[PDB]
Amino acid sequence: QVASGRAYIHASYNNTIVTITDPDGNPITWSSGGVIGYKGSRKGTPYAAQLAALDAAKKAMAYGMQSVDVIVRGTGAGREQAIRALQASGLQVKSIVDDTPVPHNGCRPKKKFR
Amino acid sequence: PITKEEKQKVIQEFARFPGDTGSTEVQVALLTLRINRLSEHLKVHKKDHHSHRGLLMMVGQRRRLLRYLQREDPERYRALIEKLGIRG
Amino acid sequence: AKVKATLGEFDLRDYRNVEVLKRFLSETGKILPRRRTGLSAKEQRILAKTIKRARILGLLPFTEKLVR
Amino acid sequence: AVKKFKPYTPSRRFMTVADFSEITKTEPEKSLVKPLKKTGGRNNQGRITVRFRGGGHKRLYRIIDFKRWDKVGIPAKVAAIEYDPNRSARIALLHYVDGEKRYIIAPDGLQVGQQVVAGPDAPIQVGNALPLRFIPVGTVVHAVELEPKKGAKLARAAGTSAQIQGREGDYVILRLPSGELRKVHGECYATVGAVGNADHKNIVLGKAGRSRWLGRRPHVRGAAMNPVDHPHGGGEGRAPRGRPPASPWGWQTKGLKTRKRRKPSSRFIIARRKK
Amino acid sequence: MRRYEVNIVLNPNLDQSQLALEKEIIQRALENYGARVEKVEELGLRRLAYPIAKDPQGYFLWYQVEMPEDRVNDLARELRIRDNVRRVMVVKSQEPFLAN
RNA sequence: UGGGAGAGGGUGGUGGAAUUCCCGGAGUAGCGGUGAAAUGCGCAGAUACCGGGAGGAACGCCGAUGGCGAAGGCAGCCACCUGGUCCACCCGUGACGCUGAGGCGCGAAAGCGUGGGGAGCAAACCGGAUUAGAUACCCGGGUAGUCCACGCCCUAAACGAUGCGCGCUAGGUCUCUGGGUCUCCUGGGGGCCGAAGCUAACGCGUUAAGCGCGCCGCCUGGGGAGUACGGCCGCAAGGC
Ligand SMILES: [Mg+2]
Ligand SMILES: [Mg+2]
Ligand SMILES: [Mg+2]
Ligand SMILES: [Mg+2]
Ligand SMILES: [Mg+2]
Ligand SMILES: [Mg+2]
Ligand SMILES: [Mg+2]
Ligand SMILES: [Mg+2]
Ligand SMILES: [Mg+2]
Ligand SMILES: [Mg+2]
Ligand SMILES: [Mg+2]
Ligand SMILES: [Mg+2]
Ligand SMILES: [Mg+2]
Ligand SMILES: [Mg+2]
Ligand SMILES: [Mg+2]
Ligand SMILES: [Mg+2]
Ligand SMILES: [Mg+2]
Ligand SMILES: [Mg+2]
Ligand SMILES: [Mg+2]
Ligand SMILES: [Mg+2]
Ligand SMILES: [Mg+2]
Ligand SMILES: [Mg+2]
Ligand SMILES: [Mg+2]
Ligand SMILES: [Mg+2]
Ligand SMILES: [Mg+2]
Ligand SMILES: [Mg+2]
Ligand SMILES: [Mg+2]
Ligand SMILES: [Mg+2]
Ligand SMILES: [Mg+2]
Ligand SMILES: [Mg+2]
Ligand SMILES: [Mg+2]
Ligand SMILES: [Mg+2]
Ligand SMILES: [Mg+2]
Ligand SMILES: [Mg+2]
Ligand SMILES: [Mg+2]
Ligand SMILES: [Mg+2]
Ligand SMILES: [Mg+2]
Ligand SMILES: [Mg+2]
Ligand SMILES: [Mg+2]
Ligand SMILES: [Mg+2]
Ligand SMILES: [Mg+2]
Ligand SMILES: [Mg+2]
Ligand SMILES: [Mg+2]
Ligand SMILES: [Mg+2]
Ligand SMILES: [Mg+2]
Ligand SMILES: [Mg+2]
Ligand SMILES: [Mg+2]
Ligand SMILES: [Mg+2]
Ligand SMILES: [Mg+2]
Ligand SMILES: [Mg+2]
Ligand SMILES: [Mg+2]
Ligand SMILES: [Mg+2]
Ligand SMILES: [Mg+2]
Ligand SMILES: [Mg+2]
Ligand SMILES: [Mg+2]
Ligand SMILES: [Mg+2]
Ligand SMILES: [Mg+2]
Ligand SMILES: [Mg+2]
Ligand SMILES: [Mg+2]
Ligand SMILES: [Mg+2]
Ligand SMILES: [Mg+2]
Ligand SMILES: [Mg+2]
Ligand SMILES: [Mg+2]
Ligand SMILES: [Mg+2]
Ligand SMILES: [Mg+2]
Ligand SMILES: [Mg+2]
Ligand SMILES: [Mg+2]
Ligand SMILES: [Mg+2]
Ligand SMILES: [Mg+2]
Ligand SMILES: [Mg+2]
Ligand SMILES: [Mg+2]
Repeated sequence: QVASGRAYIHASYNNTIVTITDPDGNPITWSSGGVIGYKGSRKGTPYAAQLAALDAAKKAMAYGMQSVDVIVRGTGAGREQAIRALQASGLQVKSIVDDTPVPHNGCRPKKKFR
Repeated sequence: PITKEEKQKVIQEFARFPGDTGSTEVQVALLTLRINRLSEHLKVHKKDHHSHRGLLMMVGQRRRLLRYLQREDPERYRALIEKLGIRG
Repeated sequence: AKVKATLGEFDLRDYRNVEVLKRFLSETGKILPRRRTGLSAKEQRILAKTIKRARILGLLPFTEKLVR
Repeated sequence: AVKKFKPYTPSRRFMTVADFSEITKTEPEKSLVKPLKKTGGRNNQGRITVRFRGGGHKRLYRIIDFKRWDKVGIPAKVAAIEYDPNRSARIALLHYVDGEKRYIIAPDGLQVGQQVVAGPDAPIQVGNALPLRFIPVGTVVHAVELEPKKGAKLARAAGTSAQIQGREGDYVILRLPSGELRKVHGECYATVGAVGNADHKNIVLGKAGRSRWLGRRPHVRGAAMNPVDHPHGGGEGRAPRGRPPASPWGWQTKGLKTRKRRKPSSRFIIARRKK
Repeated sequence: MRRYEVNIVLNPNLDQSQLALEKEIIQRALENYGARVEKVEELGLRRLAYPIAKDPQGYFLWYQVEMPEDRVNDLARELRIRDNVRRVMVVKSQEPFLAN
C-alpha cells in the first residue's frame, strides 16, 4: 500500500464517478452512483455523489490512504457535494484543482450541444 | 513587390519632362507595370480571384486613359503603346 | 488594478519578454480582457499576436489548471 | 496529366495515354539493357501456371540499381529520364562522377541536371538513398529494402511511397503503400520521396486490343465454363454461383484469408492493411 | 533583402560539443541561404511553459539576420530537418511598439 | 511622394487544446443514457485514472456593440505572393467623367465527376422509446456528405427584403482607424437618438426611406406558376 495518493471526481449530469489513485496516478479503488445501488437518474443527484465519494474514500482509507490531492472534471450536479464528502470522510484533502476538458474549438458537438 | 527604384525608372523612362509624375504616359506605364506583375502572379495563383478584381480595375483604368490619349494625340497614343507592347 | 498602470515602459512586440508578458495571463493562462489589461483596441491586438507567438515558442502557456 | 482523344473511333472515346512529358531520352542505354525472355505464364515444365498471359509487345529489360549502397559517397548526375516498359514507374539515368552509368526508379519531382548521392550522410533530398535509421521520422520514402543489403523491395510502382512513422531499437516503423504498419530494419536502404508518374492509375485502356498489347490475354469467367472446368461451370441458362464463390481450384475467394499463420514476419507486422 | 529574427529551440539534454555541431549546421544553413547575421542572443537552457518532446526545457537560440525574402521559407525548413531542432520560428523584424 | 489599419485573397509551412481508435499499466461492477426508460456497451475486464502512439477536423481566451471585402464571405501562428482602402503634403496630367442593354468574371450551403482523406458529426438507414399511429420530435448506432486537389453546378430570407454616382439640408452620444497645434480640431468607416422634411402607418433621417440630376434593373390584382411549350445552359440534379 501507499501513505498518500490522489482523488479524481468525474461528474456529469448522469453520474458521479470517484476514483482514488496512488502518487503515480494508478488507481487503488473507485466508486460511483452505481456502486451505491442507484440506477437511472438518481445516480446524478448530489446525495449519490456524496455516498460515492464516502464509499470511495472509505475503501481507500482501508488501504492506508491518508492524504489526497483532489482533481475535478465535469459540471455535474454532484460535483460540489463530492468535494465536501472527501474532507468529511477522514481523508486529509491537500488541494482541489479543476481539470475539466475544454476544446480550443475542436470536434463538432453532437446536435444536442449546439 | 515593386521597389521605388524600379518605380522611378518607369517615371523616368516615360515622363514627358523631368518633373512630370502624372501625365497620361507615365500613368499607363505605371499601370502596365502593376498589370504585368499581377498577370504573372495570377498565372501561378489561379484561385486568387479577389486580386483578379484588382487586375480588372487596373485594366479598365488603363483602357480609359488610352482612350483619352488616342482622342488628343493619335501619335502620342501609337508611340506609347508600342513602347509598352499593347493592343491584342 | 490594471496591468498597464502597474508596469513601466514596455515593448508589446517583444515576444521573448516572458516576465512582462506572463503578467497579461489569467491564473489559468487565458489572454486577459481589456477590462483587466488596460490596453486599447490597437494595443490589445498587438499584445495578443505576440502572446500567441510566445506560446508557440514555449515561453507562455496555452492553458493552466485552476487551483483554489 | 493523362491525354485524351476525340471520339473518332469507338475506342478513342475512352482511351487515355500517359503524357510522357517528363521523358527526356527515348532510346535506352545500350550497356544497361538485356533480353527479356517472354514466358506466356509457362513454367519450366511448359505448363501454364498463370493463366491468360502472353502475346504482348517485345521488350528489353533495363537493369535497375536497387542497391545504391553499391556506391556510397559517389555523387551522380541525373542525365535523363526514360520510358521503361517493364514497370509502372519511370526510370532515371545517373551519370556518376565515377564514369559509371546506372538506372534508378524516377522519384516524383526529380529533375534532369540535379545530383543525387547515397549513404548515411546524404542530404535529406529527393533522390538520395540512406539507411532508414538516418532518415528523420515523418519522411516520405520509396524503393525500400526489406532486409539490409537484400535490395529495394517495397514501394516501387508508379506513385507509391512509404512514410516513416517511428523507431524502435534497430528497427523503424513504416506505413507501406498498402497501409500496413511494419517494422523494417534500420540498416535497410530507401530513397527520399515518392515514386513518380503518379497519374499512372488514371489511364483508361479503352479497348480490348490495348490489353493484348500488354501481354494480357482474355480472362474467361468461371460462370462461362462447364462443370469439368470450374466450380461455377454449367447450369441451364445463366446461373448464380450456387455455392460460396470459388476459384478454378475450389478454394473460396470472397474473404478467405491466405497469409500463412505461423509466418516469422508476423513478429514484425504491427497492423494489417486498410480499405 | 529583409530583416528577420530566427528563433530556435534545441534538445536540452545534449553535451556542449554536440550542441556545437548543431549550431555549426545552423550556421552553414544560414550561410548557404544567403543570410547576414547581425546579432546573436543565446540564452540557452530555459524551462518551458509546457513540455516539448516530453522535455520541460529547451536550448534557445536567436539570430537577427538579413537575407533575401524569397528564401526564408526554405531556410526555415532546412533548419527543421535535424531532429534536435524542436522549434524554428522565423519572424519579420519589426520596429518596437511601446506603452508608457 | 511619404505614411497607416485590417479574420481582404492565393500558396507553402507549422503549434496547442479536445474527441475517437490502438498498445502498456493500475483497477472492478457497472457504465451510458433519459422526463422516466430501454436499446446499446460491460467479468471475453467496460466506465473512471496514468504513460505511450496514430489520425482528421476545427481554432479557446484575445473577441467586441469590433475589423476587412463588391458580394458570396473571411478567425491559431509563421513566411512568400497579391488586391482593395484610408490619411498627410497640394507636387504631376487637364474633364481623361457618371452609369451601363449585351459580354465576361466572381458567386454560401447542398449537389455532381475523378482521385485522395475520414477523428468528430451525420441526410438515408437500423434499433430503443413515446404514441391510437410516430415512416417524427427523445435515445443508442450509422452510409453518403461534411475535409483536400482539380473540373462542374450558379441557387438562396445571395437581406439593409433599401441599384450606382454626385451635390445639398440641425445637431447629441458611443466606437474603429488616420492627421494635427493632442481641450479639442479635422478625415474615412461602424452604431445608437433625433432638426427640417418624408411615410398608409410602422418607421427613415449627412450610412435618407429628405430635397435634386444622371443612368440602369424591375412592378402593373390573387391562384394557375416560376408550371407548360420553345430556346440556351448542365454529366445529372436542375438553372436561365
Ligand atoms: Mg443516470
Ligand atoms: Mg522584437
Ligand atoms: Mg479519350
Ligand atoms: Mg468531342
Ligand atoms: Mg512521364
Ligand atoms: Mg550487349
Ligand atoms: Mg523466364
Ligand atoms: Mg527450362
Ligand atoms: Mg513433357
Ligand atoms: Mg522436358
Ligand atoms: Mg492463374
Ligand atoms: Mg498464360
Ligand atoms: Mg515506365
Ligand atoms: Mg509491373
Ligand atoms: Mg527487416
Ligand atoms: Mg482503369
Ligand atoms: Mg507490352
Ligand atoms: Mg485483366
Ligand atoms: Mg471475362
Ligand atoms: Mg456456363
Ligand atoms: Mg456453356
Ligand atoms: Mg479436361
Ligand atoms: Mg469433379
Ligand atoms: Mg471428375
Ligand atoms: Mg484440367
Ligand atoms: Mg466441380
Ligand atoms: Mg453453378
Ligand atoms: Mg451445355
Ligand atoms: Mg450456364
Ligand atoms: Mg433460369
Ligand atoms: Mg449456359
Ligand atoms: Mg442458389
Ligand atoms: Mg465453394
Ligand atoms: Mg490454399
Ligand atoms: Mg497488411
Ligand atoms: Mg526536426
Ligand atoms: Mg505608397
Ligand atoms: Mg486495457
Ligand atoms: Mg446485454
Ligand atoms: Mg475471469
Ligand atoms: Mg486515421
Ligand atoms: Mg497643383
Ligand atoms: Mg498645366
Ligand atoms: Mg457555388
Ligand atoms: Mg460544398
Ligand atoms: Mg465529391
Ligand atoms: Mg467515417
Ligand atoms: Mg424500434
Ligand atoms: Mg425512431
Ligand atoms: Mg400506445
Ligand atoms: Mg404500436
Ligand atoms: Mg441520432
Ligand atoms: Mg454518433
Ligand atoms: Mg466508424
Ligand atoms: Mg444578414
Ligand atoms: Mg429581391
Ligand atoms: Mg444597376
Ligand atoms: Mg465595410
Ligand atoms: Mg461618423
Ligand atoms: Mg417633425
Ligand atoms: Mg417622394
Ligand atoms: Mg412613431
Ligand atoms: Mg423608434
Ligand atoms: Mg432614427
Ligand atoms: Mg450624424
Ligand atoms: Mg413577373
Ligand atoms: Mg402572374
Ligand atoms: Mg427555381
Ligand atoms: Mg423551369
Ligand atoms: Mg424545356
Ligand atoms: Mg432570378
